[PDB]
Amino acid sequence: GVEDYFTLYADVPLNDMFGYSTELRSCTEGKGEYTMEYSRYQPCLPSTQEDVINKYLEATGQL
Amino acid sequence: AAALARLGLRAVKQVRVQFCPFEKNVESTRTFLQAVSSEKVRCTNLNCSVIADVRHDGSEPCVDVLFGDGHRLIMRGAHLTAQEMLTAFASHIQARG
Amino acid sequence: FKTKGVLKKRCRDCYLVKRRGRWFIYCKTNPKHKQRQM
Amino acid sequence: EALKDPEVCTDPFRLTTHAMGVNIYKEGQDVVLKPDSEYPEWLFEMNVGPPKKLEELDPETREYWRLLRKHNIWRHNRLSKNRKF
Amino acid sequence: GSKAVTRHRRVMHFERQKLMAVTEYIPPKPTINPRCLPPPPTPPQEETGLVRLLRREIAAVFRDNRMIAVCQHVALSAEDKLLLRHQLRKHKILMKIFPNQVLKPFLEESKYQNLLPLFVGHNLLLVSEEPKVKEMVRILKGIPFLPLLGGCIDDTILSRQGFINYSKL
Amino acid sequence: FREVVEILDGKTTIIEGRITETPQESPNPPNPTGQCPICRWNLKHKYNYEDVLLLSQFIRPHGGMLPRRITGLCQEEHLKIEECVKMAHRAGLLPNHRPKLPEGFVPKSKPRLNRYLTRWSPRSVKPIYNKGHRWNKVRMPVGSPLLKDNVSYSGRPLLLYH
Amino acid sequence: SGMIRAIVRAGQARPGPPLGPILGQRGVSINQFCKEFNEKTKDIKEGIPLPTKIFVKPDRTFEIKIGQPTVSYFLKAAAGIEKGARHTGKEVAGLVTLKHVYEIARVKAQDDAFALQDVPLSSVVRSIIGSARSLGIRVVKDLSSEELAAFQKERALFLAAQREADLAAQAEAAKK
Amino acid sequence: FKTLLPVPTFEDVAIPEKPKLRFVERVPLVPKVRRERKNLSDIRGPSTEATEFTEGRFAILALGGGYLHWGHFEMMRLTINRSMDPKNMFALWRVPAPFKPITRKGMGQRMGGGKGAIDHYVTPVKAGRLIVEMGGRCEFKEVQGFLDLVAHKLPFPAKAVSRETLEKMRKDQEERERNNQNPWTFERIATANMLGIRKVLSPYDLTHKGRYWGKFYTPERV
Amino acid sequence: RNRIPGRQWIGKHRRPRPVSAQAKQNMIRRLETEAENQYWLSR
RNA sequence: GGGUUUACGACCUCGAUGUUGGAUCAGGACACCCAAAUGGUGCAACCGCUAUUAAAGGUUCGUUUGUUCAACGAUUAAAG
Ligand SMILES: [Mg+2]
Ligand SMILES: [Mg+2]
Ligand SMILES: [Mg+2]
Ligand SMILES: [Mg+2]
Ligand SMILES: [Mg+2]
Ligand SMILES: [Mg+2]
Ligand SMILES: [Mg+2]
Ligand SMILES: [Mg+2]
Ligand SMILES: [Mg+2]
Ligand SMILES: [Mg+2]
Ligand SMILES: [Mg+2]
Ligand SMILES: [Mg+2]
Ligand SMILES: [Mg+2]
Ligand SMILES: [Mg+2]
Ligand SMILES: [Mg+2]
Ligand SMILES: [Zn+2]
Ligand SMILES: [Zn+2]
Repeated sequence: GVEDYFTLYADVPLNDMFGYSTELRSCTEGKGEYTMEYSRYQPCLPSTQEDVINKYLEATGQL
Repeated sequence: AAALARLGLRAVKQVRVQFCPFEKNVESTRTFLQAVSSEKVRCTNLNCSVIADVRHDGSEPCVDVLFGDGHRLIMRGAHLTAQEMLTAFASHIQARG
Repeated sequence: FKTKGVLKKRCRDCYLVKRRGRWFIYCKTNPKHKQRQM
Repeated sequence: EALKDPEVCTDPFRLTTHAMGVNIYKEGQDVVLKPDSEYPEWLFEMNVGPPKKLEELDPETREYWRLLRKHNIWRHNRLSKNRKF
Repeated sequence: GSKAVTRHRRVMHFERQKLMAVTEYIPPKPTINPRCLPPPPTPPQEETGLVRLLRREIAAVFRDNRMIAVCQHVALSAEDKLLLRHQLRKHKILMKIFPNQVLKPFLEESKYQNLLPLFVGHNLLLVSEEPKVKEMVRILKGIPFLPLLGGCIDDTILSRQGFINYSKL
Repeated sequence: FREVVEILDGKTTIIEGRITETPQESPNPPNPTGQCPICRWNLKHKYNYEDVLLLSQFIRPHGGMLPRRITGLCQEEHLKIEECVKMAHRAGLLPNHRPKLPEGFVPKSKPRLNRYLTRWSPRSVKPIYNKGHRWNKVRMPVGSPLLKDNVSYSGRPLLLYH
Repeated sequence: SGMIRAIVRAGQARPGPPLGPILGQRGVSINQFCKEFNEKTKDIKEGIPLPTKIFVKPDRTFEIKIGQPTVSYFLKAAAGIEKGARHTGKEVAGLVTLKHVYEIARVKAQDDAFALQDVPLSSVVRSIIGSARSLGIRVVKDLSSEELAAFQKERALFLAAQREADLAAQAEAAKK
Repeated sequence: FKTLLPVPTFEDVAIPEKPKLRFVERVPLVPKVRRERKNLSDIRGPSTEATEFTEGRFAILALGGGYLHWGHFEMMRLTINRSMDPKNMFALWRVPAPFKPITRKGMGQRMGGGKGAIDHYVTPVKAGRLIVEMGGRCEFKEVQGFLDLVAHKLPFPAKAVSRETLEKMRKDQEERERNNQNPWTFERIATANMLGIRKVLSPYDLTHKGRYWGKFYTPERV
Repeated sequence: RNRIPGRQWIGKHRRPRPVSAQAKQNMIRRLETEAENQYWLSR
């Protein structure tokens, strides 16, 4: 932050950053803006891992 | 004290409690003074002047509130309860001011 | 209001009052603590 | 935004020689250790170990009742751990 | 036909119901209710170490020092209380607070029975050696709503006017 | 008795307290060693909702009850007397123990239905539409169960649910 | 508006949280406060932390009251350690002598607390001893010639083993 | 002003190793292959075993009869382990693992054909038996507060009692049964066969004294 | 509306008919008579 | 606690109690789909999700299928 304007850094997965400009502006009354860039990889959480595995299975048809 | 602090006493100029501590009917007035001179009542408005007149032969404890509406509430408390005096003072302050 | 069999105060500002023959846990700060004894 | 970098320049010696953290201002002037002929006796006449006990204090002084009030607060806190409000 | 052990309470025969109703418990009821009957004699409460310490301290205070001023304990901020404590210890005068439950009986048993109308509400005992009321009233004048109730100057009970006169003397 | 009076004379409010003479207890009680008022005047298990001469001794002029710490009754007698005063107020006794509303006394409403021994409040009880059969019958409560210890000269118990 | 307590570094008064948003919501600017704090503590060694009380008035004005530094900092300096001990009571962080404790008490007596309280140095020394007990620093009667270094070597070895064990536990939690 | 009372200090109590409740198996290590009859006498009547305290100071008392299975065991174990303090409190079982086999038949089966198949195991519990016993350097208020939940979730009615409360309730029952006013008692009438009441009574009523009816227990019935 | 399932005084669910003070008094009288009988059958 | 599904029992009928779906007419319960009055929401608004009270009145037309159901098309304040 500098003055009446805080700058918060975070490490958020790309799968959870979809549609964030419509939520940040909604909670900041259109005054909050964000920038993001790819940083690194890490083991995905079991919930989203199961989700993408089930998506792959439904894509290849057989369970 | 809390009922007065939640009332916004900013509209009061002077409160003077004149009593004689060597009597038998000054308990209610002493507790009224301690309630109207609490820390919260002090900090909710600093322009107010709270005076505690102590006499020995007055024998009639009383309170006088002059507030900036040009209003003067005078209560000669010899038998009234502290709770009744507190409620009367609070209702009058919230009615005028 | 939530109709329950057992009422309990969920905070220190809930008050229990008997009205219309029933018991009511009313809350002014957290209105979601409104409980009605069936 | 951290602590002072100066911390035990010569730890085997300087710390025994005197205390360096007492000097706060930027002008470095460390105070002498003031050998044992300077400080009064009350400095050494105090407990520098574990505290006393309620079964060791006598029930005619004030520190006994102070520790008893502390224990009463502790017991009340232990009992009021099931606050459902 | 149900088993001997069920879950529906197994409603009994009418003869067994009558037997239960007849063999129901009856509590003993005295002739006169003992609640507001003439109560039993007084179970004399025994004194404890805390009240013994308080009595001894109050006795030592009333015996040792000379100026014993009684003031109304006003509810102020603790920072201002510490400031007044500093200003008091500057002139080497201390303030004490004792429970009424242990101060009133001691006062009415001692020779200070004339201070009873002073010790009902909140209390502050201004205790000092070498009574010097000039600086005391000087530092109490700065706070307007802290009223001097009264006290004693060398076994002489005085009011606020008496204290002011002794200071001007 | 103490009364609070207010005087308004040119934006100056004077609140005063005036003490007037109050009647005292009768000099000769039948049981002086009793700690309780009722239980020492021998009125225990004797009064009812009809005994207004006893129920009106300790109530406020607006029909409210008086605190037990001020009156002195034992807890059970205090609860009994509270319920009896409620039942009398609902039955219509003590008609002068109500607040005077000159603006509300003019708009008359439906005539008051006569009742007595009313346990609940008339604005809180719902009508029993099912009424039950003989084995499971929805009985209507009459009177209070706190008055079940009163003296029964006939010997029959009081039907509290009918 | 009210009083705000803050433990701020001597010359490192940044205009960001955890002090920016508070003063901004109160109404007072942040750059003015940082400037005033830096000019008031420029004579202090930059880096050491000290508590201060900011009284914000309803007219968006502020006054600053700076006191003596932190007792934890005083003890860490007098002991020669950078960070305190994790498991207080089971492990020893440093070694401070009653002489150093008395010096810390003498330097700290001139603060708001022990100024409002007319109290001799004995109670301040007791408070310093309690704070050292909480930090995990032992207070020996008279022991500092070389055994301070003899214990410092063991403490450094213990800290190295502790760092290696912490890295091993982190790696285990990562591969699990 | 209020007097300063001393606090209870526990130093003689020793917290043993593994203070938490041990895991109970759903099926015993050796399963009972032979199917047994459902004797309801292990629920009927008062409890003769596990009626007194062994080493703890608080316990869960069962005011009725019933069956405890693996679901109840897991509920009790999880709740007590997550709500207890392992540094100052310890808990132990007083009922064995589920050992009595319970047979079940599939849906749509007519009556007859033989015995069913063993579905699960249970633990019979009589009225007045302790289920979980706890001790340590803790008071009773917190233990009772966190044990009332388990006592309620148990099938049979249950209470969170201690040594003092148990002795108090037993002495109160004795006082009631000794100062009872009416001369006619269930025990007297059943033992003397007055009015020929044995025709409607049961041979176990001579010992139950009208306080036990099937699996239920009325503690206010003298 | 309030039906009794099955027969009135046979099944698992019967009629909840209560015991009256008359029946209580009758049983107490019979018990007194039997107590006098077992007294006269004592010696 | 209810007695809507399947089962269990075999108590009334085998000198007959005619058995699914539809057409016509519907009676009733409320555990309310709509319409009405409200409480709570992680209720900003439009839409929502729950809970309380209320049963005087409504609760569509078609393709396939004998179908009750089910899928689909177009609507409705709703298609209980
Ligand atoms: Mg102390
Ligand atoms: Mg049978
Ligand atoms: Mg249960
Ligand atoms: Mg039938
Ligand atoms: Mg039946
Ligand atoms: Mg049917
Ligand atoms: Mg069946
Ligand atoms: Mg048949
Ligand atoms: Mg058959
Ligand atoms: Mg047929
Ligand atoms: Mg025929
Ligand atoms: Mg119809
Ligand atoms: Mg409904
Ligand atoms: Mg609607
Ligand atoms: Mg309809
Ligand atoms: Zn609430
Ligand atoms: Zn009484």
